Amino acid sequence: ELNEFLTRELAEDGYSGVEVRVTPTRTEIIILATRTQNVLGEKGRRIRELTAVVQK
Amino acid sequence: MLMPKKNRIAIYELLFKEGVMVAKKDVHMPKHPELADKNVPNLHVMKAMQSLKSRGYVKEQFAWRHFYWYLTNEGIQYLRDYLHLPPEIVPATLRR
Amino acid sequence: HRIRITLTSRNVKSLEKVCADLIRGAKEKNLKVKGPVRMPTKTLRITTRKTPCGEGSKTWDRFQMRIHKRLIDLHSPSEIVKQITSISIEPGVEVEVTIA
Amino acid sequence: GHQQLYWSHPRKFGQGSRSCRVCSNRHGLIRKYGLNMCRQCFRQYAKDIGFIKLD
Amino acid sequence: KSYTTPKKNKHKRKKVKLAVLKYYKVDENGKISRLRRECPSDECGAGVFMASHFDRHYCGKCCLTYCF
RNA sequence: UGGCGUUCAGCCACCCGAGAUUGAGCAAUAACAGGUCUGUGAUGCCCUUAGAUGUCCGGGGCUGCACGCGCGCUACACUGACUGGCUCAGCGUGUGCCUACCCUACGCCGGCAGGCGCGGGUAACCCGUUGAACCCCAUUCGUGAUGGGGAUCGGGGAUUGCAAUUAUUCCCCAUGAACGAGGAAUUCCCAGUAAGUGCGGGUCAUAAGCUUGCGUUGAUUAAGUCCCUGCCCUUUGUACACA
RNA sequence: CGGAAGGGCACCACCAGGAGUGGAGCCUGCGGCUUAAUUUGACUCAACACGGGAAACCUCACCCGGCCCGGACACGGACAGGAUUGACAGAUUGAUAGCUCUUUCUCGAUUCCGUGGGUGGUGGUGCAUGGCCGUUCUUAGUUGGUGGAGCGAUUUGUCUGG
Ligand SMILES: [Zn+2]
Ligand SMILES: [Zn+2]
Repeated sequence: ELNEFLTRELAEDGYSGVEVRVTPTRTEIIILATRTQNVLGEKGRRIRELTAVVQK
Repeated sequence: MLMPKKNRIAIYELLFKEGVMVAKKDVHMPKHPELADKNVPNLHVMKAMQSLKSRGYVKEQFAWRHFYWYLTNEGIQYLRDYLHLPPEIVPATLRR
Repeated sequence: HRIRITLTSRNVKSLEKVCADLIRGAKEKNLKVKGPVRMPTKTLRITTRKTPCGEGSKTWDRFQMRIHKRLIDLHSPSEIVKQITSISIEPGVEVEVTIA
Repeated sequence: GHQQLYWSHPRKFGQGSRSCRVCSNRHGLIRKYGLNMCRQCFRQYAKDIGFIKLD
Repeated sequence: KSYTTPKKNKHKRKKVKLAVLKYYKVDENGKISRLRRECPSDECGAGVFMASHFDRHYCGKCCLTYCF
């Protein structure tokens, strides 16, 4: 589900995939994206929205 | 669909305190799964969101059986115009 | 003092590298350590259909799935063991620390 | 009202209780290991779960 | 679409202009006269007035019937 | 190592050696007017659009029956029918996400069905060290549509879900037919193979005559070919032509 | 494509044998019969204990009788002096679904009435299709670069023999 939602959502902003290394108390996910400028929007606003999506 | 006024104001306050909001698509479900403190149905929240989605104030993202909303700049003005709030304060998604 | 660290993994060589690194780190930090107790693996066979409609010849899938289990027995205080487990983690091997 | 006839038939058993979480169809449901997923989407996203056809 | 059997009617609420004026009865002095019975329930007290029927009294939302 | 073969590619017999062929997956080019809108919030077009081809409740139907076939199960017995004694497996499975739904161990109540509280397990621990079926040994029967067969039918007793009759399912008694080794025609396979005979998983409020794996015992024939039914190339007249 | 033949392949071919169907009974499915409905689909290899579709109420795609809007949004009328919505006795109905009737209290701008438009649909079209599956076929066949033949489709390479 975490792959499919970001594949459906980030498809217009140059999405390739995600990489995850599990650590205690820190879920460190790396969106390996082509266009790094398009995925942030405005100082990482869409990233802070996606953190709230994962949190909710 | 008829909606309670205080619950409508609570839903718009929950939308203003964080513009992004999730929902689970389920017909046979009495109350909302996330917002479980205030006893409100999920169908009223879905209709109140698609009423803004149809006239163009929110962006929709669709999962397998889940709905996701993304607040737009017109919704930024609409929420503060409905809640009569000063324009200086911003939601949490505008904060670093 | 009796510590039973269980290591669970799907991959074989990464789990072997992690447990060998833990054994070689225990030899450098000079503590009593047992060998790798190799518990048997588990298998999960799934047989499904290929065609969405019920026409043609009857197909049968063969989906396999494996999982392993290792354990390292230790006789050491927990302050030494936490310093070992904090270093060199990977998302392949899952660690379960039990002190009894 | 209609809400009395809405919650009248119980949904405490079988396919009335559980269904697919992708297509919402009452066909090809696996109750084993808590999947509740149809076989077509299972064959589609079978590699992303971890299953693979080796033998 | 048009069926053979005619449809069953819905209870359209007949609007009454100045229906609140029939509640109180005014006097020449500064007082009031309440004809309808006050509801003694906990959900609604002196605010909601019960219906003035011929044989028993009944309140709106709490569904509480008082017969003589 | 010994024989056949241009003595090349290679092939066969033999000694020694756990084996002188374990099985499966991936599977080139090209195509079907093959299926799937009844898996899909994959989708084009038309229709419906409120008295709705949308949504919800109580039933019925999906099972139904002069007839013909498809996939399966068990008998037609003496190699067998009944009662005890004796002796073995590996796949598995299992304490919850809304959600109630899990494996059962042990002492009792009762002919069975079923019921009462009770301890262990997030699993090489608990069920479990899986006393499974066939098997072998010791009693009863003897050619009788038979003690084989339970097709057919009646009465009572229990569990499951809110709710079972046209029988959800289980238990006890009674009823004892067709069937005397099978016509034309036809399906599968060639060593732990067919076959006899069981046990787990899925379907599961109730759930195996379905399907797949896991076990035990264990044969006859064969080391050749296109005569028969198909598929694949060839030489060539070309009544075979977005073929 | 051969009614002309050869070669090697397969127990969805034979040979020598082994086990089954059809012989008896039963569970189940299809076509017809048929009903208010018996939901629809597929016909030699390549459908018929199938769609994982083993259906007492969901499953239902079908009918019998009754209710809900779950008709977004925009434009003009209604309207807070209440636009709208829920109702117990009791009649009808299947339910104590006010769905209706005898009668009025109640929630309050969410709603109601017409015009445009939108979505909803296991409703139809696989002779429009994506994706996926079966067949040839798990057969040993197939494709490029440089040369030799011409005016070119064509064929040598891509194979006379084992
Ligand atoms: Zn699917
Ligand atoms: Zn009152």
